[PDB]
This record gives sequence, C-alpha cells and structure tokens, in this order.
Amino acid sequence: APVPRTGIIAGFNKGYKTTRRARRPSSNDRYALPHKKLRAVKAIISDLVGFSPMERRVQELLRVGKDKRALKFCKKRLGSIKAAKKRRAKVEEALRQQ
Amino acid sequence: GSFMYLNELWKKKSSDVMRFIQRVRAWEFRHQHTIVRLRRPTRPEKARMVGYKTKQGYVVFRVRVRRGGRKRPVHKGITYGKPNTAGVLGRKLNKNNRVVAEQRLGKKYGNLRVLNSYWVNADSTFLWYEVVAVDPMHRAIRRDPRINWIVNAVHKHREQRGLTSAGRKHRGLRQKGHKASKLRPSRRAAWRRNNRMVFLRKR
Amino acid sequence: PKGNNAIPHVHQRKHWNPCSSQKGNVKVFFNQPAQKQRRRRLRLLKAKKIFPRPLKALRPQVNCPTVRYNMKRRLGRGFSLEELKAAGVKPRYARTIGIRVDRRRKNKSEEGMNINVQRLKTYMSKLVLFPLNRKKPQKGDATEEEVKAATQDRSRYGTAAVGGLVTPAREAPRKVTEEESTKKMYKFLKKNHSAVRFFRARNRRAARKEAKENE
Amino acid sequence: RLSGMKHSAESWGTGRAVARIPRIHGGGTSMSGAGAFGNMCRGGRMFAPTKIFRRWHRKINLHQKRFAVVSALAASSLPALVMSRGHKIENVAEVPLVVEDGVRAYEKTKEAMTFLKTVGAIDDVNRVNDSRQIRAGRGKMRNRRYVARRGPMLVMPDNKGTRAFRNIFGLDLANVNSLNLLHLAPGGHVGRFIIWTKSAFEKLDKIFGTFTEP
Amino acid sequence: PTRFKKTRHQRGSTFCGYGRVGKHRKHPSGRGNAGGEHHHRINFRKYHPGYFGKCGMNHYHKKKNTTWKPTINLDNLTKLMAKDEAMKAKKGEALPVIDLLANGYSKLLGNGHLQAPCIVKARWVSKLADKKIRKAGGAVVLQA
RNA sequence: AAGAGAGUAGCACUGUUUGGGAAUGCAGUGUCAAGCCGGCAGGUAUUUGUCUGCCAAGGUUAAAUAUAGAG
RNA sequence: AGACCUGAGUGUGGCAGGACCACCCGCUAAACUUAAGCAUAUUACUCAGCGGAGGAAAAGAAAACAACCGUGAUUCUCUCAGUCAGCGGCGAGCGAAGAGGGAUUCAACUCGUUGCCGAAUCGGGUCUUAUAUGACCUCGAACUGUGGCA
Ligand SMILES: [K+]
Ligand SMILES: [Mg+2]
Ligand SMILES: [Mg+2]
Ligand SMILES: [Mg+2]
Ligand SMILES: [Mg+2]
Ligand SMILES: [Mg+2]
Ligand SMILES: [Mg+2]
Ligand SMILES: [Mg+2]
Ligand SMILES: [Mg+2]
Ligand SMILES: [Mg+2]
Ligand SMILES: [Mg+2]
Ligand SMILES: [Mg+2]
Ligand SMILES: [Mg+2]
Ligand SMILES: [Mg+2]
Ligand SMILES: [Mg+2]
Ligand SMILES: [Mg+2]
Ligand code: NA
Repeated sequence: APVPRTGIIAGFNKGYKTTRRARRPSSNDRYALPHKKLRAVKAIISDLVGFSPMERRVQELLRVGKDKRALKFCKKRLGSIKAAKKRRAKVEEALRQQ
Repeated sequence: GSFMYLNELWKKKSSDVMRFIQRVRAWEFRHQHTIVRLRRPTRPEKARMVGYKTKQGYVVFRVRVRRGGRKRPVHKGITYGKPNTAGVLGRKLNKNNRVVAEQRLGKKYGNLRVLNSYWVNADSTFLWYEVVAVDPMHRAIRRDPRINWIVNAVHKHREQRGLTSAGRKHRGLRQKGHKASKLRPSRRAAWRRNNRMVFLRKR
Repeated sequence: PKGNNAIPHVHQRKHWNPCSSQKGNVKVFFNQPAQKQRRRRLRLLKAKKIFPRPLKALRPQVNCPTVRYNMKRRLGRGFSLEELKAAGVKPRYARTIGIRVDRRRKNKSEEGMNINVQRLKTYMSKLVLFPLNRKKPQKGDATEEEVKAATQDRSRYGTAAVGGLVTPAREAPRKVTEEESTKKMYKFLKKNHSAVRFFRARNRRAARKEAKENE
Repeated sequence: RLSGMKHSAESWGTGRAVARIPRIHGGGTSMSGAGAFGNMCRGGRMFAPTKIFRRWHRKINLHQKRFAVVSALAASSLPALVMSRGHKIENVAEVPLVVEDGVRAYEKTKEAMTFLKTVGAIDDVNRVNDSRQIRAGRGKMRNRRYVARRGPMLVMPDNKGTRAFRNIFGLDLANVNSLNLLHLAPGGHVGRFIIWTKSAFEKLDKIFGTFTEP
Repeated sequence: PTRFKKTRHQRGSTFCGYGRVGKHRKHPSGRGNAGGEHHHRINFRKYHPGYFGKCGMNHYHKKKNTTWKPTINLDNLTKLMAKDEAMKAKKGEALPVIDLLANGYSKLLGNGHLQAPCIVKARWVSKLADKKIRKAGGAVVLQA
C-alpha cells in the first residue's frame, strides 16, 4: 500500500493525486531467493578440490589473529571491499567447520 | 544434472588439481601445429553452450596466438611528424585476441562458416582458443531449421566483419543507453550522422 | 576594421564541401515531393489488399513523463497484461484480431488502467470477426449479413472503434468560500517546501542539542 | 566537381622566361606544356563552380499569400484593368461574367465553341490563336519551341465536367477550391479575364469571408 | 540578385574599393578570433569585457525539462479568460476559473493592477500575488 | 519443486579514444568474483544504510534509411 | 588375435580461389593547414593502405530511460542545440543525450541450462507416381547426448 500523495508540488509525498497500486510479482524476483541445489553442488566440488594458494594465506593470517591484515590482502586480490568481506567470512566458516 | 558439476569444477582454475591438468595440456599443445582439427571438444559443456551440436556438419578446431603487445612496423623504429605520434612499443591493438584467432581460421578454410569460440588454455607465450565451424553444403545442415540461416549468402565471412560475439565486444556493443550513444549503430554511422551538412528545401 | 560585432562560432572547419579533391559530406532534399507521393501510393495499395481490416491496430492511452508534459496524453505501444486480463482476452489471441500487446508496461495506478480497459471493451463489442470457413461458423462469429455489411476504417489513428483521448473536464464558474478568502497560500506552500529543503540542517541541529544531554 | 582539374599539372617556376601558371606534363601531344587549372586557361576550371546547394526555393508568410490572392481577385472586377492587361472584352455583357451551371454537362467540343461565341468570349481566344509563334533564341532548343499568350479563365466548383473544354487552344480551367496566384496575375500583372459559373460564384463568400464574418 | 551588387558599379575601377596602397590581401591580422590578447586586445576589452575567464560551479548532465517553469503576471490574466466572462465579474458572485497548466504557465507573479477577480489554479505563486488576488476578491488553488 | 551462459564481470598499471569532467568505450599484462541477507545502472572520489529500474558474459529477424566518380 | 584411442594413404560426392567495390562492415592510419611563432590542441578518429558482403548493409527485443499523473525492441526525420550541458596552452577551437510532433509497425522468436523421457534423431538403401517431416532395413554416426514435452 504505497503512501497516497498530497495535492501540491512541494514537500513530502508531493505530486498529483491518484490511486496507487502495489508492485506486481515477476519472475525476476526469483533471484535473491536461496538456491539450495546450487549451494549443494558447490559444496561437493569444494570438498573435492580443496583450498587454493590465496585461501591458504588468508587461513594463516586468521590463525595468528591479524583480521585487518587479512582484509587488506583480500581487497587487493579481489578489488572490492564487499567481495573482500565475503571471502574472509567464507574462510572463517570453513576453518570453524573443519 | 551433470552439467552443473562440470560447470562448477571449471570455476576452480586456481586449485591444485586443475592447475596440474592444465600444465600437462599446455606442454602437449606447445608441440603441435598452429591450427589443429579435433574429433571432440575438450570442453563439451562449454562448446554446446555457444552453439555446438554433436551432429554431422559441425567441426571444432584449436588455434594458437601469441601473447603481448603490438609493435608498430616502422623501419628502424623511426616515426616522423609531430612528437604526439611517436612510440613504437607501447601501443596496443584495438581488437582482442579471441577475434584474431577466429579470423585466422576463417581466412584459411574458405568453405566453412565460423560460429563462435571459447577459451581453453594459456601459458607465458601462447594462448589457445577453440573455434566452432559449420559446413553449409551438407544435407543435415541445410534441412535443420535452427542452423540453416547460416547458409544464406549474407553471412559469408561474418568473422571478418566483426559480427561474432568477440567482434561485438571490441565494437562496444555490450553497452546500451548513455554509455554507447556515439557507437550504437556503428562508430562510422554515428560520425556520418553528426557531421553531414543538411540543406532543407525551404530554409 | 572590425567594429562591434558578435564573436563568430560558425563551426565549418572540416571538409564537408565537395570539391576537386574531397568527396564531401552533405545531404539535400530534392526527393521530398516525390517521396511524399510514393508513401501515399503504398498506403493506398496496402489498404486495398488487406480489405476490410483497419489500417492501424488498436493502441492504448498513456501519460507523458516529466513535469513539463505531465498533463498531456498520447498513444502508447501496446496494452498491458493486467488490462487484457481485466477485459477478458488472452494476449496471444488478442494479437490476431488487431490489438497491440506490450508485456513490459506496468500500471502503477487505477485511473490509467480503467481508461484502457474501457477501450478494449468498446472495441470488442464493435468487432465483426469473419468466420474461418463460411460453411461451418463457430461460436461468437458474425453471420453472412454482417460480413457483407462491412467497411474499412481509415483514420490514421484507429479511432473509429473507440474515439479520441480522454482528459478531465474544465471547471465551471463558482463562488469563493471563506476559507479560500482567508488562507495564505504562499505561507502554506513555502512551509512544505522548506521541510524538504532544510531536512539535513534541522537534523544536525537536533543531534547536537540531544548530545548536550549526557547528564 | 572534377571538371577542368583532371590533370597532373605543375608550375615550371621562375627562371624559364615563362609565366608562373601551372602547365601540363608529358610530351608528344601538342597539349604538353600548355596552361592548366586556371579560370583564364583554355580547358581550365571555371571561376566559382556552381553548386547544387544554392537556395532555389523560398518561404512566404501564409497571410501575405492570402492577401495577394484577394487583391488579384478584386482587380478582375474592374473592366479598365482587364483591358489594360490586354484582354479583348468589348463584346462582354457584364463584368464579372457569371453563366449558368449547364456548361458542366457538355460533352462535345463544338458545343463549347458555340457557348464561347454566344457570351462574347471568342475574341480573346482568337487573339491567343493568332499570337502563336516560334520562340526567339536558345529557348527553342530546350523543349520551349512555341510561345503563346494567355486567354480567358473558366472557374468551376470542382474538378469535374471539363472534357468538352479541354483541347480548346487559349482557354484555361480553374477550380474555385484552390485558386492559383500564378494564374490570376500572369507575369505579375493584375487584371485577368475570368468567367464564373454560378455554383462557383456563390461559394466565394464562404471561402474568403466578409469584412466582419471570418 | 547579382545586378544590385557593388561589383556591377565597379567595372572599370581597377581596385574595387580597396585602395592602391594597402591592397586587398588574404588574411592580414590572422584567421578567426586570433590575437584576442595580442594586437586585438583593445577590441575585445572594449566590446566583450567578460570573455576571458571562468565563473561559477558546474552541472553535469543538465536536463532542462526538470527546470521548466514559465511565469505570468497578475495584470495579464484577462488574456486567458473567455472573451465574455470578463467585465461582469463581481466581488461575491460566480467567478471564472483559470487553469494555468492547461495554458502553459507554472508560476503566478504579482505585478500590476488586477482588472477582474477570478479563481486561479497554479503550481507556484509569489507572496505579493497571493495578497493582491485575495484583496480583489479571488483566490488561488494550488495544483500539482 | 528447481534453474537461467566464469580466466566471464570487476580491480591495478600502461596505451588509445570520447563532450564524459578523482577516469565514456576499448586493448595488452597481472590479479581474478557473487549467487542462506545476489548482480548491474541511477554523470564528483570513499565507507555504511535505504529507494527505483533492469537481469550481461549464446543465436535469428521484414518496413520506414544510404547509393558522395558502381552496374 | 582382437578391441578402443590417436594418426595416415586411396577412392566417391561437394565447396574455396578471381572480378566489381558508388553506398555498407572490420582494422590500419598521416601531413599540408589553423593557432598571426610553436611542442599539447586542430585538420581528423579524415586522405592514402589491408580484409569482407548485399540489393541494401549494419542495428534490433532492455543487466533501457527516467524521478513523472510515469514511458517501453531497432532505424530514420523535425527539434532538443552551436546549447547561460560540457571538454579546451579554459587559447584557437570542439560538442552530445533523455523528453515532444512524426515515417514504419497483425513484429517477434530461439539454443544451452532446470524438471520428465532416453535414439523416439541423423546419414545410406528399398517401397509408396515421392533423394515425402511417410513406412521397412542398416555389427553406419550418435549415450563424452541427437531429438520430444513443459
Ligand atoms: K578478465
Ligand atoms: Mg531515394
Ligand atoms: Mg586531382
Ligand atoms: Mg571545361
Ligand atoms: Mg589594409
Ligand atoms: Mg604600408
Ligand atoms: Mg543471465
Ligand atoms: Mg544480426
Ligand atoms: Mg574475394
Ligand atoms: Mg557484387
Ligand atoms: Mg586545405
Ligand atoms: Mg602556424
Ligand atoms: Mg612554421
Ligand atoms: Mg580510404
Ligand atoms: Mg542483417
Ligand atoms: Mg573532434
Ligand atoms: Na601565417
């Protein structure tokens, strides 16, 4: 239920008055849902091939206790702070579950 | 299905097992010719993704190209004119190596039609791509509604005109909207549109 | 000697003029009246061949974007899926009886949907829909008499079935109330405008004032 | 765009006791060493070659175009101006001349000729017939061999009923729904002789309006 | 037309109005706007004082449809009323309703003497315009 | 009940191109993702939180357009 | 001794090669000139060079605009606009896009992938007046996946 607009050109909820309608569902909203089968397949492959030289470096830094240095290493390799934070979280989970 | 496991395995090119397999293959490729015909593709899942089918009339080749930048072919490294045009080693070609591999196969075997290509391997001095081609005179190709469009004469040597996926990449056709306004039909067509002098009858 | 003139910016420093050494880059319009005749002749030929179908398929009514054209109406590309469902026609079937369908458009409002639904219902009642084979007519198909009594729409916009665009009517003269004669309209409008304009400055002042409450 | 410049010509320079105009290369043709590329040279390029993007056409204000048509129509109602332009109207009963609608049902050219002689308009068409002659000058080489003068103009309510009046030399047909200023004032001079049909005459008030009614 | 030009009058003058001294040569003083600060400085400073230099902030990707806002004054309102409705508008009687958006106007300004009371629908309004129309006997209705 | 194109997109250096301006597009090398709080775009750089629109990395497709030294 | 994999020789049936090149697609790519000098800039992402098609080519079905009362593939035209957008020894100069009125428009489809099947597919031979989207055979190709349904 979108917020009804006022009748004027300025302020909060400005604009011409109509009867707004809610957004229709789409097939594009299936993205952002969990992918259980895709996740299970990735787990099988990750078990088979193991770790990588980049992940071993992050493993050692986390073991010592240099979390900030681990993020700096990941950010340089992956080029994005969001990508770097996801990589560090994944290695932390794997070490805990091992 | 089995596609997912093959697809996810090829997303781990940095693992120990994948690096071992690629290292042995690269050594084998180093001792072959520049162009080699294959009975079956080495990445069947990737080949089918870009338009390969296990049927008569489809062929696969492996093509080798040399890595590095381009060197201007000027005698003794002497350029003339303004100093803005100097430089012999630091300039780069304006088309990618994926499309150079396709054009080399196309110009060599003129009775085939190039369809697509994909990445296979690399080393310190060489790059390897696999190219999918179709024979347009075969009965099975000409009677297949999904592929017989390539028989028409307007698709001759489509890789030399930059109409493949790799050719579209360096033309800027992966972009739309405000990021591609000056090259959208083509770079030349946009320039002609913006630079011709217009004379209306009653101005 | 130059005097008091404007500074020229004529923009003519490239090789556009055809000469003994240049191909040039020009465009002229000497074919304008001939092309006008050609387009009309093709339209007349197409009408004769497709008779008695209308030349233009049905199209919806949409609102122009941007505050400059906020109040105007025009013709869109095709009817939306929600409009078709409300009218009661399948999208694939509707395309075979001269109705344009656009799957990208969304409604976001009820006034726009109701207008376009009304257009579809008016058009469906005026359709004739010749039977596939005359010997065996199916359900909801025009009889022979309606078939021979059929004409062709020629309107450049396909309005012979529904009509023109619809806008609200102008207000009649009326009498001023006394709230209208006492309210200060600039004061009302300015206060609302200032709430958005100085939202950030007011928030910072509140935060500093709240911070001075550590006691 | 290439005319007169399709040579590989070059100036000889000073010190050869000749003018500095560019000259033609080669030998053995009697053209070698001759002048080239100049607007003063034989076989050279003309000065300021003509281009196709010259402004051939013109724009005219809509109100001014309607003003001219109205003025040229009012001039046709004055017999002094009609005679001054050159028409022979000495036998015409009245000006402007209005005739019955029955002339639209004619089908034979002989009937049209009899009608023209009855209303006294045959003198002007005879004047056009005698004036036919071969044009003087280069114009007769360019599909303009014959010239003639302009006769009367007959105005009809539409573009129908003209079979009997076509093929008569020296007569012009017009439609009241679209009057042409190039026909109402030939050569820029007002006072054309016009014959009106009753149906076309009665539409003038609606087409042009009055001084108060639009 | 070529027959009205000065070149027709100059056939036989040998110099066409450019002088025996000085002559008519190609591009003395340079091409275009060259020399704006050397040997053409006096002309530029005298007639175009604000040509060289910068001023103000920048605005990337300006969309002029967002800033569309035409204005009309209080003294020109009768140009939009019906040809009859004016001249018989009173204080406490029925009054014509004017919509500025339908006529292509956005803001109402308050210059001049109002000639007839009315009800005006507008997007923006100035403080003086609101005061004057209220005193006359009209009103302003805000619209979006 | 599931899924939707990986040395791909991104990042660094270098070069070129653009009106695109703390970087519009592209190329070479190095590095190299996400998808149990996804990805791309929203014309001033960074970190964090909302909102809006879309869902790349495979393919075909008439008409309205050009013929600037062709047949 | 025999399979599979990789690779040769011959035979049968086919295709490529050169020309044209005004317009079109991809690469490569100047200088004269202007700046009253000149090196960044400009001429110009132009001329010259190499490759490739057609009767047109290219583009085309949103990882698009916008910030509204919202539009809805591509192409072209007027206009936006020589721009109180922007770039530039901020000099000489250069320079677009959304929106709006139109031309055209019964304009849209598909592979891989996911789920259910699993040679139902292809080539060759014979027959039906038929090198059938038909039928029968085929220790031929194809299960390292051709086809059919959602
Ligand atoms: K990459
Ligand atoms: Mg033409
Ligand atoms: Mg020449
Ligand atoms: Mg000559
Ligand atoms: Mg002088
Ligand atoms: Mg002197
Ligand atoms: Mg995708
Ligand atoms: Mg295409
Ligand atoms: Mg050739
Ligand atoms: Mg040809
Ligand atoms: Mg020159
Ligand atoms: Mg100079
Ligand atoms: Mg010099
Ligand atoms: Mg060239
Ligand atoms: Mg095409
Ligand atoms: Mg430029
Ligand atoms: Na000079």
